[PDB]
Amino acid sequence: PFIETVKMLDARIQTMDNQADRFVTKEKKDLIVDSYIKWRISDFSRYYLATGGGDI
Amino acid sequence: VEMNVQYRVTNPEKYLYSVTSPDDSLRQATDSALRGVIGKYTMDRILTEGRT
Repeated sequence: PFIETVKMLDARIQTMDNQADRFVTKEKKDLIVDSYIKWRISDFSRYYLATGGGDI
Repeated sequence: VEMNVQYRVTNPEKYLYSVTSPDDSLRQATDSALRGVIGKYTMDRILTEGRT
């Protein structure tokens, strides 16, 4: 009764990227890189309290 | 040369009832560590391979 809070721990969002990051070759040459990361929640139990809060 | 650090607390009671004023100790030892690393290497090498 008293208070209803269940924040749904979504299992849908898999979109994360790095806007612009720098790296280095062996040949002492600069080369900017960009990539995107895709990831799915797998086992929920450890995942929660593996972060304490579901805040992405 | 300049850098930046990211830090995280695990055991709160050591964060409280130990050396006081945390950011003071953190920053004011990081400077010494940065001197320790930067010292031994030559000017050109610091110019070129600063990131690895």
